[PDB]
Amino acid sequence: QELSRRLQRLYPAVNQHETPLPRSWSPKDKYNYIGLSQGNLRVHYKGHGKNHKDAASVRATHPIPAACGIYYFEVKIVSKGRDGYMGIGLSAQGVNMNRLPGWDKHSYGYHGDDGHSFCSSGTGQPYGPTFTTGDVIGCCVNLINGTCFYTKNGHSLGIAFTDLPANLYPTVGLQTPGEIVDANFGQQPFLFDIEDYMREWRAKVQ
Repeated sequence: QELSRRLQRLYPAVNQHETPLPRSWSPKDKYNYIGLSQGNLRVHYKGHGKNHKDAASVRATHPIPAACGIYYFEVKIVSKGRDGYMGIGLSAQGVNMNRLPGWDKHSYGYHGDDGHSFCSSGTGQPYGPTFTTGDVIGCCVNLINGTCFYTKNGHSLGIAFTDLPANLYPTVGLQTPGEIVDANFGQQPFLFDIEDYMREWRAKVQ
């Protein structure tokens, strides 16, 4: 399997038997307005999406193991759908899936339509560019420091969150009809050179 070899390469300190890595979205752990396809890697919004009370998220199958040191995943925007109310980020296991990532306690999100970050809060802060159909958004979590930065189309955007709690799950949320996103948990090469980033972080850490 190219997948297991890739993941062993990226995260050699991880005991995938004690703490398996997220490899796809959970077929269970999602709100009913979310549909899945393509081996649980594609996420479709299928609610009415009238307003933010129709937001809907999905969590990956497992939380990010601490021993990753630095973890990384990428999401491609297949379609913005109607409004592109799409959130990408991290959620703890108890987080309500009837919300976009970042709105609730222990939830962290970067949203496409405003480019704002949401740090366990219903109110966004200016963070990055907007994103839409065709864009690739990555999420890089530093488990050692408890920090997270995002990437857009291969380019890093700076730390969005600090003081992150342990055991967070990769999460995406959608809101409007037509919204579709694809996830890469390591199945294929990332746009962002994450291995080189890990070398640079070790090189520059103070």
